[PDB]
Amino acid sequence: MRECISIHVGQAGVQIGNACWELYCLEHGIQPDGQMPSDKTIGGGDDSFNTFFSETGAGKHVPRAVFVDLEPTVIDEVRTGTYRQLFHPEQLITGKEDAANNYARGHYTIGKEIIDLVLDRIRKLADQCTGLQGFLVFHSFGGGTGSGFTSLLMERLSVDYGKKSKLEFSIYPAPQVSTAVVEPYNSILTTHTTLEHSDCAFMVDNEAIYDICRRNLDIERPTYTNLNRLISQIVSSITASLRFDGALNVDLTEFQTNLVPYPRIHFPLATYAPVISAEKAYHEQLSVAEITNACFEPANQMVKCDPRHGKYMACCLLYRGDVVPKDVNAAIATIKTKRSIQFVDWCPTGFKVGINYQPPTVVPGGDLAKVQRAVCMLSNTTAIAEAWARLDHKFDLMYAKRAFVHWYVGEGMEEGEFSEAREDMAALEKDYEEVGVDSV
Amino acid sequence: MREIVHIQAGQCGNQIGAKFWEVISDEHGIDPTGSYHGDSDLQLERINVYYNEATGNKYVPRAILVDLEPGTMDSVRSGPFGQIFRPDNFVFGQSGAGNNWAKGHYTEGAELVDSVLDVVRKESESCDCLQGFQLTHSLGGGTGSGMGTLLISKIREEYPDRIMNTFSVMPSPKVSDTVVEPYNATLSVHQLVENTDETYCIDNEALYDICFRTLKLTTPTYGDLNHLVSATMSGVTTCLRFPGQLNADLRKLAVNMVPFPRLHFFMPGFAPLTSRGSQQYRALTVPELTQQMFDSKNMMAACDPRHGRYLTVAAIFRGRMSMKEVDEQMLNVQNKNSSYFVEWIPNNVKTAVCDIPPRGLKMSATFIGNSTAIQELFKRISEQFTAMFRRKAFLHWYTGEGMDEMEFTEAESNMNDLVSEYQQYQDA
Ligand SMILES: Nc1nc2c(ncn2[C@@H]2O[C@H](COP(=O)(O)OP(=O)(O)OP(=O)(O)O)[C@@H](O)[C@H]2O)c(=O)[nH]1
Ligand SMILES: Nc1nc2c(ncn2[C@@H]2O[C@H](COP(=O)(O)OP(=O)(O)O)[C@@H](O)[C@H]2O)c(=O)[nH]1
Ligand SMILES: [Ca+2]
Ligand SMILES: [Mg+2]
Ligand SMILES: [Mg+2]
Repeated sequence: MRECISIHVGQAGVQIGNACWELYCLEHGIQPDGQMPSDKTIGGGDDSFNTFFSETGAGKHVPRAVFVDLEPTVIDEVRTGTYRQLFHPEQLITGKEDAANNYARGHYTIGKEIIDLVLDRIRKLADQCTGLQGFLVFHSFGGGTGSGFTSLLMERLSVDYGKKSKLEFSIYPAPQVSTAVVEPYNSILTTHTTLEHSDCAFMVDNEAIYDICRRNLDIERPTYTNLNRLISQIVSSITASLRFDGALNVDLTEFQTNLVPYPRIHFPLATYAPVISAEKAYHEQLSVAEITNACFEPANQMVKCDPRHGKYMACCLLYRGDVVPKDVNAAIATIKTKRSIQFVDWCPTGFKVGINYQPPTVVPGGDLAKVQRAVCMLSNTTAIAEAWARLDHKFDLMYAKRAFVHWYVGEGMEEGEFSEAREDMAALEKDYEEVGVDSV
Repeated sequence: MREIVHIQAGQCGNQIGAKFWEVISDEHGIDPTGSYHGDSDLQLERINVYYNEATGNKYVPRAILVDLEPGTMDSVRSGPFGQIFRPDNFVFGQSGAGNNWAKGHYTEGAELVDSVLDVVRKESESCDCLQGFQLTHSLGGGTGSGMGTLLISKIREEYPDRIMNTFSVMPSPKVSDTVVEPYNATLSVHQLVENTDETYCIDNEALYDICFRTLKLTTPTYGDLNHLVSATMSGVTTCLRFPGQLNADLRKLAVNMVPFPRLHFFMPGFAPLTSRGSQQYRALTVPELTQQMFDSKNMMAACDPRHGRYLTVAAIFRGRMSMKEVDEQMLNVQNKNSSYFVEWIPNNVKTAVCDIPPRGLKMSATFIGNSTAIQELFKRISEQFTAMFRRKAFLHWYTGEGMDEMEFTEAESNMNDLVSEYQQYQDA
């Protein structure tokens, strides 16, 4: 059973949703009409891919997914595009007026108009599940809907589903592709509001992804399409354990046990390899040792920060494709006598390893080479707190002058929600410092 | 007394449990159908200990299979000896225990435990004279560990005059699934100390080392580890299964092995150490069996026997050999090393011989020792527990299921008491 429901919120959530679901379809041999020839059990089944797809009597495999945006134009592209037969119209929800880059509008003014309808559509997906495991929420930090609506939705899901797990894929803002001056405000308000409602959150720094695209894929000026294809590869690696099975497969929930030592310390660093162009992959096979090594190169991280300057509390390696434990252990033993890997004194140092045998797929017309083996490392490092320190600094510069604050107050918010959200962030930065101090 | 009821719980429990039934079934001449196709009468004389007869004449394992997930039990059912188990003895939930002792013991396990006890009762009622129970489980996960020890508590309430024994797999960082294994192990030991009569400590550290250092397998799998477990298990239950004088039932084993009620954690040993598939052609001499079975490198618990003293030892020799040579070699070991056997328990080493060797060997020896060196195993778990527990790390997985920190403090203190109680007798 073990179903997962995906919720894609706002432009970034939705566009990343497109990329992930296209890729999932290719990974499982599901066609744009939902038909999957290799699936012999029509209208149902308890296979691995059923965690992510339900099945209709007519053989259609349907994403367990809701797409929500406060404006209609990004979702209209899903409605008229390649994969439009994949989704029932009721899974794609749009309003008319967006949150205009304002958290208050996404959370209150505009978002309160559509929240009951969204929870009803989510309820309809949940009711089709025999053993619902939980939710994956995709959104930007910076957008009005991605921040304000997501935080409203997470709060309401805590009410309606209790402690049912909620995981986030959160797009952390970068100056190269950002669209609002107020993204630091929106980021702090959403982070403070959702912190108690979320079990695990994978931050994806748009600048780390932009850099990887420029540097590893030789893309002069990466677009959202470039970034999203790469993000989907990383999301796919994380969810692969839920969607496939095999002997050495290790469930995401079991990695989570190792990854979250205290409820607030729930932001793993993802690093992915190999990211390589077709031109450079040709005649050059990357071995297990090469890809595992690339995991400890900071230029390969999804968040810009330096783990060499903090401490590890956990380390997980999720391999996919042509990989055996013998080679993994050899590669790990090499790295241990050669890299800057220091653990806190209160946690053991062994790496946790899972292997899915199904190799990575790429989307037609994309930039990544088809490789035989790939790895996603998920680590829990105190270095992730640097990403908070940067956003908090940006927040403080503007907030000391109350720059743009009238836009939020005009929508019904008080200054006390700002200082309160900021204090929680200071306490979070402090928490990360304290977990890295040696024991008495 | 005859009948033993076997319970296997969780992924590890059910994987070693399936192998056990596979190995002992082949020794008793029972095939996947449940049909006897063997030559000797020694094979059937005490078959009722482990098997029910249902007219056929077919033999059905007195075995209850328990998990909170269906996965590993579907694996068992479509496995080699899968058809032999009574389908009604399969008891499973859907939600799993997430390597969490609190879920196995208090929340998810509580939901499933009554159904298990219905199956236990149904099996217990067909018994002329139930001896008691054996459980196979690990201590590092959530189901075998948390729910397994819940079951033991409830079985003891309903059958307080029966023997309870366990094959308990201890976790190691060398072969590890999660960081919380020391938490789960410490909470389980606390239970085992109070509610079992006899516990075979199967140390995943030791099994790993034997596979790596001795069997020259550079990367051991669970399969390799379980081959050692199923050989040890076949060995320790030989005196229960075949016509024989001493340690012939579960209570007599307890009476000879356990001088003080809390000190009932045994180190098993096996010789010769063999890997899967790859056969050895030269049989061992009785002097070689006897030397190897006592060697630290043949111990299934990573404790140095020279760091403690033996309270009691049971030794089982299997195959056609000279019983006079066995007595002599057994006597030679003790006389040579007498300072390692406590002098205040006279004649604390008992030896049994059985004619039937295990599959693929002409000669074998199994060692069961109650040594005060076992304390090293508990010290190791204690160290791992404290490293985390002093920063309360990972505790939210447990408080979220209703547990308080006090329960951890108590379980730790009781395990430290057990350690120092072993040290008391190592110096007396
Ligand atoms: N990686 C990635 N980031 C995106 C994408 N679209 C927008 N973003 C980032 O998300 C932030 C802007 O928020 P959006 O998601 O566009 O805004 P929204 O949630 O639609 O909110 P409103 O439009 O204000 O109602 C900026 O940091 C963008 O760079 C995308 O397709 N991929
Ligand atoms: N020796 C051995 N240990 C195992 C096996 N499977 C799991 N383990 C160990 O058992 C512990 C995890 O418990 P497991 O039985 O998988 O979890 P459960 O199903 O919740 O009881 C860890 O210490 C693993 O190293 C096995 O087949 N053999
Ligand atoms: Ca199907
Ligand atoms: Mg928008
Ligand atoms: Mg397991």
